[PDB]
Amino acid sequence: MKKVVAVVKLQLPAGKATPAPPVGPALGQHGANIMEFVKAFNAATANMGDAIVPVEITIYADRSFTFVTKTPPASYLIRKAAGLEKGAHKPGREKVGRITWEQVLEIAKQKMPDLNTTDLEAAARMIAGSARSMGVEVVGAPEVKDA
Amino acid sequence: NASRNAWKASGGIFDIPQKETRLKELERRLEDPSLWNDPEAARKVSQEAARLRRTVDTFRSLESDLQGLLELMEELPAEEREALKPELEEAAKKLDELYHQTLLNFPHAEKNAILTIQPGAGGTEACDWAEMLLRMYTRFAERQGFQVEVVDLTPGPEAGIDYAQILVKGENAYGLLSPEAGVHRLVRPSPFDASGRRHTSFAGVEVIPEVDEEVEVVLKPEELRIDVMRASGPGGPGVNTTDSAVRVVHLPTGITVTCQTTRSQIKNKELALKILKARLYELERKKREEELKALRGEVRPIEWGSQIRSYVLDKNYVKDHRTGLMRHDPENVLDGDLMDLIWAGLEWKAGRRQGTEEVEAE
RNA sequence: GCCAGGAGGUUGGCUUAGAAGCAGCCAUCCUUUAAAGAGUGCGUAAUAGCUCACUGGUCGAGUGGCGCCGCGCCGAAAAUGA
Ligand SMILES: [Mg+2]
Ligand SMILES: [Mg+2]
Ligand SMILES: [Mg+2]
Ligand SMILES: [Mg+2]
Ligand SMILES: [Mg+2]
Ligand SMILES: [Mg+2]
Ligand SMILES: [Mg+2]
Ligand SMILES: [Mg+2]
Ligand SMILES: [Mg+2]
Ligand SMILES: [Mg+2]
Ligand SMILES: [Mg+2]
Ligand SMILES: [Mg+2]
Ligand SMILES: [Mg+2]
Ligand SMILES: [Mg+2]
Ligand SMILES: [Mg+2]
Ligand SMILES: [Mg+2]
Ligand SMILES: [Mg+2]
Ligand SMILES: [Mg+2]
Ligand SMILES: [Mg+2]
Ligand SMILES: [Mg+2]
Ligand SMILES: [Mg+2]
Ligand SMILES: [Mg+2]
Repeated sequence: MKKVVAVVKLQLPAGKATPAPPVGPALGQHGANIMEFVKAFNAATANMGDAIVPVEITIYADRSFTFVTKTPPASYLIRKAAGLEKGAHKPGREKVGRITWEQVLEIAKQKMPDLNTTDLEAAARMIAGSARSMGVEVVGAPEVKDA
Repeated sequence: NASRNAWKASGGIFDIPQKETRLKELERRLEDPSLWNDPEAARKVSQEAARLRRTVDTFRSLESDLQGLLELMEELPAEEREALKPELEEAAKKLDELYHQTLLNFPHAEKNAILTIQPGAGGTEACDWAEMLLRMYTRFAERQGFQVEVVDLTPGPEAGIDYAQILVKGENAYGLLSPEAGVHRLVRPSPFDASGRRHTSFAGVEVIPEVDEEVEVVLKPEELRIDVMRASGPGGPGVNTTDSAVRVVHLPTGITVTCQTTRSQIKNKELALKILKARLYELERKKREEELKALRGEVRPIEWGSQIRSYVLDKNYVKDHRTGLMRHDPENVLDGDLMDLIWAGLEWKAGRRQGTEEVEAE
Protein backbone atom coordinates (compact mmCIF):
# COMPACT_ATOMS: atom_id res chain seq x y z
CA MET A 1 0.00 0.00 0.00
CA LYS A 2 0.97 3.66 -0.46
CA LYS A 3 -0.41 7.19 -0.89
CA VAL A 4 0.47 10.42 -2.73
CA VAL A 5 -1.35 13.74 -3.16
CA ALA A 6 1.13 15.96 -5.03
CA VAL A 7 4.72 15.35 -6.13
CA VAL A 8 7.47 17.97 -6.45
CA LYS A 9 11.11 18.36 -7.55
CA LEU A 10 13.61 19.94 -5.14
CA GLN A 11 17.40 20.30 -4.89
CA LEU A 12 19.96 20.99 -2.14
CA PRO A 13 23.55 20.27 -1.02
CA ALA A 14 24.23 16.82 0.46
CA GLY A 15 24.41 17.92 4.09
CA LYS A 16 23.70 21.61 4.63
CA ALA A 17 20.10 22.85 4.51
CA THR A 18 18.02 26.01 4.94
CA PRO A 19 14.24 26.65 5.15
CA ALA A 20 14.46 29.49 2.61
CA PRO A 21 12.85 29.10 -0.88
CA PRO A 22 12.44 27.59 -3.36
CA VAL A 23 12.51 24.89 -0.67
CA GLY A 24 10.66 27.34 1.57
CA PRO A 25 7.07 27.33 0.26
CA ALA A 26 7.55 23.58 -0.30
CA LEU A 27 7.92 22.44 3.32
CA GLY A 28 5.29 24.97 4.38
CA GLN A 29 2.27 24.42 2.14
CA HIS A 30 2.37 20.63 2.54
CA GLY A 31 3.97 20.16 5.95
CA ALA A 32 7.37 18.63 6.68
CA ASN A 33 8.68 18.36 10.24
CA ILE A 34 12.39 19.19 10.50
CA MET A 35 12.27 17.39 13.86
CA GLU A 36 12.28 13.88 12.35
CA PHE A 37 11.94 14.13 8.55
CA VAL A 38 15.31 15.90 8.24
CA LYS A 39 16.97 13.19 10.35
CA ALA A 40 16.32 10.93 7.36
CA PHE A 41 18.15 13.48 5.21
CA ASN A 42 21.39 13.71 7.21
CA ALA A 43 21.77 9.92 7.41
CA ALA A 44 22.58 9.67 3.69
CA THR A 45 24.73 12.82 3.68
CA ALA A 46 27.03 12.16 6.66
CA ASN A 47 29.46 9.76 4.98
CA MET A 48 28.89 11.12 1.47
CA GLY A 49 30.34 14.51 0.55
CA ASP A 50 28.39 17.35 -1.05
CA ALA A 51 26.86 17.46 -4.54
CA ILE A 52 23.95 18.65 -6.67
CA VAL A 53 21.84 15.84 -5.19
CA PRO A 54 18.24 16.44 -6.36
CA VAL A 55 15.83 14.73 -3.97
CA GLU A 56 13.14 13.28 -6.25
CA ILE A 57 10.39 14.11 -3.73
CA THR A 58 7.07 12.27 -3.47
CA ILE A 59 4.66 13.79 -0.94
CA TYR A 60 1.97 11.64 0.68
CA ALA A 61 -1.56 12.46 1.85
CA ASP A 62 -0.48 12.50 5.50
CA ARG A 63 1.85 15.49 4.97
CA SER A 64 4.85 13.12 4.99
CA PHE A 65 7.44 12.60 2.24
CA THR A 66 9.72 10.08 0.51
CA PHE A 67 13.36 10.96 1.20
CA VAL A 68 14.65 8.63 -1.53
CA THR A 69 17.75 10.57 -2.61
CA LYS A 70 18.34 10.40 -6.38
CA THR A 71 21.50 11.00 -8.43
CA PRO A 72 22.67 14.52 -9.42
CA PRO A 73 21.92 15.99 -12.89
CA ALA A 74 24.04 14.89 -15.86
CA SER A 75 25.34 18.48 -15.92
CA TYR A 76 27.01 17.88 -12.55
CA LEU A 77 29.49 15.62 -14.37
CA ILE A 78 30.87 18.24 -16.78
CA ARG A 79 31.65 20.70 -13.97
CA LYS A 80 33.64 17.95 -12.24
CA ALA A 81 36.61 17.68 -14.59
CA ALA A 82 36.45 21.41 -15.36
CA GLY A 83 35.25 22.97 -12.10
CA LEU A 84 32.82 25.54 -13.50
CA GLU A 85 29.67 26.69 -11.70
CA LYS A 86 27.71 27.71 -14.80
CA GLY A 87 27.66 27.09 -18.54
CA ALA A 88 28.20 28.73 -21.93
CA HIS A 89 25.60 31.31 -22.96
CA LYS A 90 25.53 29.80 -26.46
CA PRO A 91 25.98 26.01 -26.81
CA GLY A 92 27.37 25.70 -30.33
CA ARG A 93 29.65 28.64 -31.09
CA GLU A 94 31.75 29.28 -27.97
CA LYS A 95 33.11 26.71 -25.51
CA VAL A 96 33.55 26.74 -21.72
CA GLY A 97 35.40 23.42 -21.56
CA ARG A 98 36.50 20.26 -23.34
CA ILE A 99 35.99 17.16 -21.20
CA THR A 100 37.53 14.21 -23.02
CA TRP A 101 35.60 11.06 -24.00
CA GLU A 102 37.14 9.47 -20.89
CA GLN A 103 35.79 11.87 -18.25
CA VAL A 104 32.28 11.30 -19.59
CA LEU A 105 32.80 7.57 -19.03
CA GLU A 106 34.33 7.39 -15.54
CA ILE A 107 31.89 9.46 -13.47
CA ALA A 108 28.85 8.43 -15.53
CA LYS A 109 28.88 5.04 -13.80
CA GLN A 110 27.19 6.76 -10.85
CA LYS A 111 24.13 7.56 -12.98
CA MET A 112 23.13 4.11 -14.26
CA PRO A 113 21.41 2.58 -11.19
CA ASP A 114 18.93 5.46 -10.82
CA LEU A 115 18.37 6.01 -14.55
CA ASN A 116 16.33 3.55 -16.62
CA THR A 117 18.90 3.53 -19.44
CA THR A 118 20.78 0.26 -20.00
CA ASP A 119 24.49 -0.63 -19.85
CA LEU A 120 27.44 1.76 -19.61
CA GLU A 121 27.57 1.83 -23.42
CA ALA A 122 24.12 3.41 -23.48
CA ALA A 123 24.80 5.57 -20.42
CA ALA A 124 27.75 6.98 -22.39
CA ARG A 125 25.86 8.91 -25.09
CA MET A 126 23.53 10.57 -22.58
CA ILE A 127 26.29 12.31 -20.61
CA ALA A 128 28.13 13.53 -23.71
CA GLY A 129 24.74 14.59 -25.04
CA SER A 130 24.00 16.56 -21.89
CA ALA A 131 27.13 18.42 -22.97
CA ARG A 132 26.40 18.92 -26.66
CA SER A 133 23.91 21.58 -25.56
CA MET A 134 25.82 23.21 -22.70
CA GLY A 135 28.75 24.66 -24.64
CA VAL A 136 31.27 21.84 -25.07
CA GLU A 137 32.35 19.02 -27.39
CA VAL A 138 34.14 15.80 -26.38
CA VAL A 139 37.30 14.29 -27.89
CA GLY A 140 37.89 10.54 -28.25
CA ALA A 141 39.97 7.88 -29.99
CA PRO A 142 38.62 4.30 -30.16
CA GLU A 143 35.16 5.17 -31.53
CA VAL A 144 33.81 3.37 -34.62
CA LYS A 145 36.70 1.24 -35.98
CA ASP A 146 34.17 -0.81 -37.98
CA ALA A 147 35.07 -3.62 -40.40
CA ASN B 1 46.51 48.49 7.50
CA ALA B 2 45.10 47.79 10.98
CA SER B 3 43.58 51.29 11.15
CA ARG B 4 40.88 50.70 8.53
CA ASN B 5 39.96 47.16 9.62
CA ALA B 6 37.48 47.81 12.44
CA TRP B 7 36.14 50.67 10.32
CA LYS B 8 35.15 48.45 7.40
CA ALA B 9 34.41 45.46 9.65
CA SER B 10 32.04 47.27 12.02
CA GLY B 11 30.70 49.01 8.92
CA GLY B 12 29.11 45.74 7.87
CA ILE B 13 28.23 44.93 11.48
CA PHE B 14 25.44 47.45 12.20
CA ASP B 15 23.36 45.93 9.40
CA ILE B 16 23.47 42.50 11.07
CA PRO B 17 20.97 42.91 13.93
CA GLN B 18 18.59 45.19 12.00
CA LYS B 19 18.30 43.11 8.83
CA GLU B 20 18.21 39.96 10.96
CA THR B 21 14.83 40.84 12.48
CA ARG B 22 13.37 42.18 9.22
CA LEU B 23 14.31 39.23 6.97
CA LYS B 24 12.66 37.00 9.58
CA GLU B 25 9.33 38.82 9.21
CA LEU B 26 9.65 38.30 5.45
CA GLU B 27 10.97 34.74 5.13
CA ARG B 28 8.02 33.47 7.18
CA ARG B 29 5.70 35.49 4.93
CA LEU B 30 6.93 33.56 1.88
CA GLU B 31 5.55 30.28 3.29
CA ASP B 32 1.75 30.47 3.35
CA PRO B 33 0.09 29.59 -0.01
CA SER B 34 -2.34 32.50 0.33
CA LEU B 35 0.53 34.96 -0.13
CA TRP B 36 1.68 34.24 -3.70
CA ASN B 37 -1.87 34.56 -5.04
CA ASP B 38 -1.47 38.34 -4.96
CA PRO B 39 -0.18 39.32 -8.45
CA GLU B 40 2.58 41.95 -8.35
CA ALA B 41 1.94 42.44 -4.63
CA ALA B 42 3.80 39.18 -3.98
CA ARG B 43 6.79 40.25 -6.08
CA LYS B 44 7.54 42.92 -3.48
CA VAL B 45 7.58 40.05 -0.98
CA SER B 46 10.02 37.62 -2.63
CA GLN B 47 12.06 40.71 -3.52
CA GLU B 48 13.35 41.14 0.04
CA ALA B 49 14.61 37.57 -0.21
CA ALA B 50 16.86 38.80 -3.02
CA ARG B 51 18.55 40.88 -0.31
CA LEU B 52 19.33 37.95 1.99
CA ARG B 53 22.12 37.26 -0.50
CA ARG B 54 23.89 40.64 -0.29
CA THR B 55 23.78 40.48 3.51
CA VAL B 56 24.40 36.86 4.48
CA ASP B 57 27.46 36.84 2.21
CA THR B 58 29.10 39.40 4.50
CA PHE B 59 27.90 37.51 7.57
CA ARG B 60 30.16 34.74 6.26
CA SER B 61 32.98 36.58 4.45
CA LEU B 62 33.57 39.43 6.90
CA GLU B 63 33.15 37.17 9.94
CA SER B 64 35.67 34.60 8.68
CA ASP B 65 38.37 37.16 7.86
CA LEU B 66 37.90 38.46 11.41
CA GLN B 67 38.05 35.17 13.33
CA GLY B 68 40.94 33.64 11.38
CA LEU B 69 42.99 36.77 10.69
CA LEU B 70 42.97 38.17 14.22
CA GLU B 71 44.26 34.84 15.57
CA LEU B 72 47.67 33.89 14.15
CA MET B 73 49.39 37.26 13.65
CA GLU B 74 49.94 38.67 17.15
CA GLU B 75 53.75 38.31 17.10
CA LEU B 76 56.30 36.76 14.73
CA PRO B 77 58.91 38.20 12.30
CA ALA B 78 57.97 36.42 9.05
CA GLU B 79 57.51 32.71 9.76
CA GLU B 80 53.92 31.51 10.10
CA ARG B 81 52.58 34.93 11.10
CA GLU B 82 53.63 37.02 8.10
CA ALA B 83 52.54 34.05 5.97
CA LEU B 84 49.00 34.60 7.28
CA LYS B 85 49.12 38.13 5.86
CA PRO B 86 48.83 37.12 2.17
CA GLU B 87 45.96 34.86 3.27
CA LEU B 88 43.92 38.03 3.77
CA GLU B 89 45.24 39.96 0.77
CA GLU B 90 41.89 39.08 -0.80
CA ALA B 91 40.22 40.54 2.29
CA ALA B 92 41.19 43.90 0.79
CA LYS B 93 40.00 42.62 -2.59
CA LYS B 94 36.58 41.74 -1.18
CA LEU B 95 36.58 44.99 0.80
CA ASP B 96 36.18 46.69 -2.58
CA GLU B 97 32.85 44.98 -3.30
CA LEU B 98 31.16 45.82 0.01
CA TYR B 99 32.24 49.44 -0.43
CA HIS B 100 31.09 49.63 -4.06
CA GLN B 101 27.71 47.97 -3.47
CA THR B 102 26.54 50.87 -1.29
CA LEU B 103 27.65 53.79 -3.46
CA LEU B 104 26.27 52.85 -6.88
CA ASN B 105 22.84 52.47 -5.25
CA PHE B 106 22.57 56.25 -5.59
CA PRO B 107 20.32 57.72 -8.31
CA HIS B 108 22.91 58.24 -11.05
CA ALA B 109 26.16 57.34 -9.29
CA GLU B 110 27.61 55.30 -12.15
CA LYS B 111 27.61 58.02 -14.83
CA ASN B 112 29.80 61.11 -15.09
CA ALA B 113 29.26 64.45 -13.33
CA ILE B 114 29.38 68.24 -13.61
CA LEU B 115 30.85 70.34 -10.81
CA THR B 116 30.32 74.11 -10.65
CA ILE B 117 32.30 76.24 -8.21
CA GLN B 118 31.29 79.78 -7.28
CA PRO B 119 32.74 82.20 -4.68
CA GLY B 120 30.74 83.61 -1.78
CA ALA B 121 30.89 85.32 1.59
CA GLY B 122 34.53 86.14 2.24
CA GLY B 123 35.44 89.07 0.04
CA THR B 124 38.05 88.83 -2.70
CA GLU B 125 39.94 86.17 -0.74
CA ALA B 126 36.88 83.98 -1.22
CA CYS B 127 37.15 84.78 -4.92
CA ASP B 128 40.72 83.48 -4.63
CA TRP B 129 39.79 80.42 -2.58
CA ALA B 130 37.47 79.13 -5.30
CA GLU B 131 40.44 78.64 -7.65
CA MET B 132 42.10 76.66 -4.86
CA LEU B 133 39.15 74.27 -4.72
CA LEU B 134 39.15 74.00 -8.51
CA ARG B 135 42.83 73.06 -8.39
CA MET B 136 41.90 70.60 -5.64
CA TYR B 137 39.22 68.60 -7.44
CA THR B 138 41.22 68.86 -10.66
CA ARG B 139 44.24 66.96 -9.31
CA PHE B 140 41.88 64.66 -7.39
CA ALA B 141 40.51 63.55 -10.76
CA GLU B 142 43.72 62.54 -12.54
CA ARG B 143 44.92 60.78 -9.40
CA GLN B 144 41.57 59.01 -9.14
CA GLY B 145 42.03 57.95 -12.76
CA PHE B 146 39.54 60.42 -14.23
CA GLN B 147 39.70 62.71 -17.25
CA VAL B 148 38.84 66.41 -16.90
CA GLU B 149 37.61 69.23 -19.14
CA VAL B 150 36.94 72.81 -18.04
CA VAL B 151 33.49 73.42 -19.55
CA ASP B 152 33.70 77.06 -18.47
CA LEU B 153 35.84 79.36 -16.33
CA THR B 154 36.08 83.10 -15.62
CA PRO B 155 38.92 84.91 -13.79
CA GLY B 156 38.02 87.39 -11.05
CA PRO B 157 39.13 91.06 -10.94
CA GLU B 158 42.15 90.52 -8.69
CA ALA B 159 41.56 86.95 -7.53
CA GLY B 160 41.27 84.22 -10.14
CA ILE B 161 37.66 83.05 -10.40
CA ASP B 162 34.18 84.56 -10.17
CA TYR B 163 32.82 81.28 -11.55
CA ALA B 164 34.06 77.90 -12.77
CA GLN B 165 32.63 74.59 -13.98
CA ILE B 166 34.33 71.28 -14.68
CA LEU B 167 33.00 68.10 -16.28
CA VAL B 168 34.66 64.99 -14.84
CA LYS B 169 34.64 61.90 -17.06
CA GLY B 170 34.91 58.27 -15.96
CA GLU B 171 32.65 55.90 -14.04
CA ASN B 172 31.33 56.93 -10.61
CA ALA B 173 32.30 60.56 -11.29
CA TYR B 174 29.00 61.59 -9.71
CA GLY B 175 29.39 59.00 -6.97
CA LEU B 176 32.66 60.20 -5.47
CA LEU B 177 32.03 63.94 -5.89
CA SER B 178 28.53 63.62 -4.39
CA PRO B 179 29.47 64.40 -0.76
CA GLU B 180 31.34 67.42 -2.14
CA ALA B 181 28.02 69.28 -2.16
CA GLY B 182 27.43 72.39 -0.06
CA VAL B 183 29.59 75.38 0.83
CA HIS B 184 33.09 74.85 2.21
CA ARG B 185 34.79 77.22 4.66
CA LEU B 186 38.31 78.66 4.63
CA VAL B 187 40.24 80.16 7.54
CA ARG B 188 43.60 81.92 7.21
CA PRO B 189 45.24 85.36 7.43
CA SER B 190 44.06 87.20 4.31
CA PRO B 191 46.82 87.71 1.70
CA PHE B 192 44.79 90.67 0.44
CA ASP B 193 44.26 92.28 3.84
CA ALA B 194 46.71 95.04 4.78
CA SER B 195 46.70 94.21 8.50
CA GLY B 196 46.67 90.57 7.41
CA ARG B 197 44.50 89.44 10.33
CA ARG B 198 42.55 86.15 10.25
CA HIS B 199 39.55 86.25 7.91
CA THR B 200 37.01 83.62 6.88
CA SER B 201 35.90 82.99 3.30
CA PHE B 202 33.34 80.67 1.69
CA ALA B 203 32.47 79.03 -1.63
CA GLY B 204 29.68 76.81 -2.94
CA VAL B 205 30.04 73.56 -4.86
CA GLU B 206 27.56 71.50 -6.88
CA VAL B 207 27.43 68.14 -8.68
CA ILE B 208 25.15 66.62 -11.35
CA PRO B 209 25.44 64.04 -14.20
CA GLU B 210 23.68 64.75 -17.53
CA VAL B 211 20.50 64.39 -19.62
CA ASP B 212 19.00 64.63 -23.13
CA GLU B 213 16.12 66.17 -25.11
CA GLU B 214 12.76 65.64 -26.86
CA VAL B 215 11.50 68.48 -29.08
CA GLU B 216 9.33 66.98 -31.85
CA VAL B 217 7.79 63.92 -30.16
CA VAL B 218 5.54 66.33 -28.24
CA LEU B 219 3.72 67.59 -31.34
CA LYS B 220 2.15 64.18 -31.98
CA PRO B 221 -0.97 64.53 -34.19
CA GLU B 222 -2.97 62.40 -31.74
CA GLU B 223 -2.70 65.02 -29.00
CA LEU B 224 -3.81 68.39 -30.43
CA ARG B 225 -7.15 69.25 -32.06
CA ILE B 226 -7.37 71.58 -35.05
CA ASP B 227 -10.37 73.80 -35.78
CA VAL B 228 -11.54 75.62 -38.90
CA MET B 229 -13.75 78.72 -39.07
CA ARG B 230 -14.40 81.78 -41.24
CA ALA B 231 -12.10 84.76 -40.71
CA SER B 232 -12.80 88.08 -39.01
CA GLY B 233 -12.13 91.13 -41.19
CA PRO B 234 -11.91 92.01 -44.92
CA GLY B 235 -12.05 89.61 -47.87
CA GLY B 236 -15.16 89.96 -50.00
CA PRO B 237 -17.53 87.01 -50.37
CA GLY B 238 -14.37 84.90 -50.23
CA VAL B 239 -13.88 85.61 -46.52
CA ASN B 240 -17.52 84.91 -45.66
CA THR B 241 -17.84 81.60 -47.54
CA THR B 242 -14.25 80.38 -47.12
CA ASP B 243 -13.00 79.46 -43.65
CA SER B 244 -9.23 80.01 -43.52
CA ALA B 245 -8.81 80.70 -39.80
CA VAL B 246 -7.39 77.91 -37.65
CA ARG B 247 -7.41 77.04 -33.94
CA VAL B 248 -4.83 74.45 -32.86
CA VAL B 249 -5.45 73.61 -29.20
CA HIS B 250 -3.13 71.19 -27.40
CA LEU B 251 -5.58 68.85 -25.65
CA PRO B 252 -3.42 67.62 -22.72
CA THR B 253 -1.65 70.92 -21.94
CA GLY B 254 -4.82 72.86 -22.78
CA ILE B 255 -2.81 75.66 -24.38
CA THR B 256 -4.60 76.88 -27.51
CA VAL B 257 -3.58 79.13 -30.42
CA THR B 258 -5.35 80.79 -33.36
CA CYS B 259 -4.10 82.20 -36.68
CA GLN B 260 -5.50 83.78 -39.86
CA THR B 261 -2.94 86.28 -41.18
CA THR B 262 -2.83 84.71 -44.66
CA ARG B 263 -5.59 84.06 -47.20
CA SER B 264 -4.78 80.34 -47.05
CA GLN B 265 -5.94 77.62 -44.65
CA ILE B 266 -2.74 75.58 -44.97
CA LYS B 267 -0.33 78.47 -44.40
CA ASN B 268 -2.37 79.43 -41.33
CA LYS B 269 -2.58 75.82 -40.17
CA GLU B 270 1.18 75.80 -40.77
CA LEU B 271 2.02 79.03 -38.94
CA ALA B 272 -0.35 78.31 -36.06
CA LEU B 273 1.65 75.12 -35.57
CA LYS B 274 5.12 76.70 -35.62
CA ILE B 275 3.71 79.05 -32.98
CA LEU B 276 2.45 76.22 -30.77
CA LYS B 277 5.89 74.62 -31.10
CA ALA B 278 7.57 77.67 -29.59
CA ARG B 279 5.22 77.84 -26.61
CA LEU B 280 5.37 74.09 -25.98
CA TYR B 281 9.15 74.35 -26.03
CA GLU B 282 8.98 77.08 -23.40
CA LEU B 283 6.57 74.98 -21.34
CA GLU B 284 8.93 71.99 -21.43
CA ARG B 285 11.86 74.19 -20.40
CA LYS B 286 10.03 75.37 -17.28
CA LYS B 287 9.34 71.82 -16.11
CA ARG B 288 12.87 70.92 -17.22
CA GLU B 289 14.06 73.22 -14.44
CA GLU B 290 12.72 71.62 -11.25
CA GLU B 291 14.13 68.22 -12.26
CA LEU B 292 17.56 69.67 -13.11
CA LYS B 293 17.95 72.34 -10.44
CA ALA B 294 16.32 70.84 -7.35
CA LEU B 295 19.03 68.17 -7.49
CA ARG B 296 21.69 70.84 -6.89
CA GLY B 297 20.63 71.73 -3.35
CA GLU B 298 17.40 72.38 -1.46
CA VAL B 299 19.11 75.39 0.13
CA ARG B 300 22.76 76.53 0.14
CA PRO B 301 22.93 80.08 1.60
CA ILE B 302 26.71 80.36 0.93
CA GLU B 303 26.52 82.81 3.84
CA TRP B 304 28.17 82.12 7.19
CA GLY B 305 27.67 78.75 8.86
CA SER B 306 26.14 77.45 5.64
CA GLN B 307 29.40 75.51 5.32
CA ILE B 308 29.78 71.78 5.93
CA ARG B 309 33.57 71.52 6.14
CA SER B 310 36.11 74.06 7.35
CA TYR B 311 39.74 74.28 6.23
CA VAL B 312 41.88 76.17 8.77
CA LEU B 313 45.43 76.88 7.60
CA ASP B 314 46.51 78.71 10.76
CA LYS B 315 46.23 75.84 13.23
CA ASN B 316 46.38 73.36 10.33
CA TYR B 317 43.16 71.35 10.60
CA VAL B 318 40.29 70.54 8.27
CA LYS B 319 36.99 69.36 9.76
CA ASP B 320 33.85 67.83 8.26
CA HIS B 321 30.93 69.27 10.24
CA ARG B 322 28.73 66.45 8.93
CA THR B 323 30.60 63.39 10.23
CA GLY B 324 32.20 65.44 12.99
CA LEU B 325 35.37 63.84 11.64
CA MET B 326 38.60 65.80 12.01
CA ARG B 327 42.06 65.87 10.45
CA HIS B 328 45.48 67.53 10.59
CA ASP B 329 46.63 68.44 7.08
CA PRO B 330 44.67 71.16 5.24
CA GLU B 331 47.73 71.75 3.07
CA ASN B 332 47.67 68.29 1.48
CA VAL B 333 43.90 67.73 1.47
CA LEU B 334 43.60 70.78 -0.76
CA ASP B 335 45.71 68.88 -3.28
CA GLY B 336 43.98 65.52 -3.68
CA ASP B 337 43.64 63.75 -0.33
CA LEU B 338 39.84 63.68 -0.68
CA MET B 339 39.80 59.87 -0.74
CA ASP B 340 40.27 59.55 3.03
CA LEU B 341 37.26 61.83 3.42
CA ILE B 342 34.79 60.56 0.81
CA TRP B 343 35.53 56.87 1.38
CA ALA B 344 35.11 56.22 5.10
CA GLY B 345 33.05 59.13 6.41
CA LEU B 346 31.58 61.17 3.57
CA GLU B 347 29.67 58.67 1.42
CA TRP B 348 28.72 57.07 4.74
CA LYS B 349 26.85 59.97 6.31
CA ALA B 350 25.62 60.97 2.85
CA GLY B 351 23.85 57.66 2.30
CA ARG B 352 23.19 57.35 6.03
CA ARG B 353 20.81 60.31 6.24
CA GLN B 354 18.82 58.80 3.37
CA GLY B 355 19.40 55.16 4.32
CA THR B 356 18.01 55.75 7.79
CA GLU B 357 15.14 57.81 6.36
CA GLU B 358 13.76 55.00 4.19
CA VAL B 359 14.32 52.14 6.66
CA GLU B 360 12.30 54.00 9.31
CA ALA B 361 9.77 56.49 7.89
CA GLU B 362 9.64 58.23 4.50
C1' G C 1 -14.48 9.63 -33.44
C1' C C 2 -14.03 6.43 -29.11
C1' C C 3 -10.77 2.63 -25.11
C1' A C 4 -5.00 3.01 -23.12
C1' G C 5 0.00 4.87 -22.44
C1' G C 6 1.83 9.38 -23.47
C1' A C 7 7.69 8.48 -19.65
C1' G C 8 12.63 7.96 -17.68
C1' G C 9 18.22 10.85 -16.75
C1' U C 10 15.28 15.71 -17.65
C1' U C 11 13.92 19.79 -13.26
C1' G C 12 17.91 20.50 -20.95
C1' G C 13 22.84 24.54 -20.56
C1' C C 14 22.18 29.97 -19.79
C1' U C 15 19.66 34.49 -18.45
C1' U C 16 16.24 35.42 -13.96
C1' A C 17 12.93 37.12 -7.80
C1' G C 18 10.70 32.38 -10.40
C1' A C 19 11.86 30.48 -16.34
C1' A C 20 10.32 22.55 -13.77
C1' G C 21 8.57 20.61 -22.37
C1' C C 22 5.75 26.30 -22.26
C1' A C 23 9.16 35.52 -21.75
C1' G C 24 13.66 35.40 -24.12
C1' C C 25 18.95 33.44 -25.69
C1' C C 26 21.63 28.85 -27.54
C1' A C 27 19.98 24.59 -29.37
C1' U C 28 20.64 18.76 -33.20
C1' C C 29 21.33 12.73 -26.57
C1' C C 30 19.41 8.02 -25.20
C1' U C 31 16.25 4.41 -23.54
C1' U C 32 11.65 0.63 -21.21
C1' U C 33 9.74 -0.06 -26.28
C1' A C 34 4.72 -1.02 -30.21
C1' A C 35 5.27 4.22 -29.39
C1' A C 36 6.10 9.55 -26.77
C1' G C 37 9.27 15.08 -30.21
C1' A C 38 15.33 17.66 -24.76
C1' G C 39 8.14 19.39 -26.85
C1' U C 40 1.86 21.77 -30.43
C1' G C 41 -1.56 24.78 -27.15
C1' C C 42 -3.92 25.94 -22.68
C1' G C 43 -3.46 25.97 -17.50
C1' U C 44 1.08 28.34 -13.09
C1' A C 45 4.02 32.77 -9.14
C1' A C 46 7.24 28.36 -10.28
C1' U C 47 4.87 23.20 -10.69
C1' A C 48 1.03 19.18 -10.99
C1' G C 49 -3.31 18.91 -14.33
C1' C C 50 -5.44 18.67 -20.49
C1' U C 51 -4.02 17.59 -25.53
C1' C C 52 -1.58 16.75 -30.00
C1' A C 53 2.52 14.61 -32.07
C1' C C 54 3.48 8.70 -32.02
C1' U C 55 2.14 3.65 -31.02
C1' G C 56 -2.01 -0.44 -29.63
C1' G C 57 -7.10 -1.82 -30.28
C1' U C 58 -11.93 -1.16 -32.74
C1' C C 59 -14.14 0.12 -37.20
C1' G C 60 -14.49 -0.79 -42.05
C1' A C 61 -13.96 2.67 -47.02
C1' G C 62 -11.29 5.79 -49.04
C1' U C 63 -8.64 10.08 -47.30
C1' G C 64 -5.32 14.42 -46.71
C1' G C 65 -2.12 18.48 -48.74
C1' C C 66 -0.67 21.59 -52.71
C1' G C 67 -0.54 24.00 -57.43
C1' C C 68 -4.15 25.79 -61.82
C1' C C 69 -8.84 27.56 -64.36
C1' G C 70 -14.41 29.00 -64.52
C1' C C 71 -18.39 31.45 -61.98
C1' G C 72 -19.64 33.28 -57.34
C1' C C 73 -19.27 35.26 -51.30
C1' C C 74 -17.40 39.12 -47.78
C1' G C 75 -14.79 43.60 -47.81
C1' A C 76 -19.50 47.80 -49.22
C1' A C 77 -22.14 53.99 -44.93
C1' A C 78 -25.70 59.67 -47.43
C1' A C 79 -28.64 62.90 -47.28
C1' U C 80 -36.81 64.67 -51.76
C1' G C 81 -39.07 58.19 -53.43
C1' A C 82 -37.52 53.93 -54.92
MG1 LIG D 1 5.83 15.66 -11.61
MG1 LIG E 1 -2.99 56.08 -30.28
MG1 LIG F 1 -12.18 87.46 -33.55
MG1 LIG G 1 -10.21 95.99 -48.84
MG1 LIG H 1 -14.54 92.82 -48.82
MG1 LIG I 1 -15.87 78.51 -50.36
MG1 LIG J 1 -17.21 76.18 -49.20
MG1 LIG K 1 -16.01 4.38 -29.75
MG1 LIG L 1 -5.06 8.42 -22.46
MG1 LIG M 1 -7.81 9.64 -23.39
MG1 LIG N 1 4.53 4.65 -22.87
MG1 LIG O 1 2.01 8.75 -26.87
MG1 LIG P 1 -4.09 11.23 -19.68
MG1 LIG Q 1 21.36 15.74 -25.01
MG1 LIG R 1 13.29 15.36 -23.64
MG1 LIG S 1 4.28 16.79 -17.05
MG1 LIG T 1 -6.03 19.97 -12.51
MG1 LIG U 1 -5.03 28.91 -58.09
MG1 LIG V 1 -7.62 30.66 -60.16
MG1 LIG W 1 -15.58 39.56 -59.43
MG1 LIG X 1 -24.04 45.37 -44.43
MG1 LIG Y 1 -33.90 60.81 -50.41
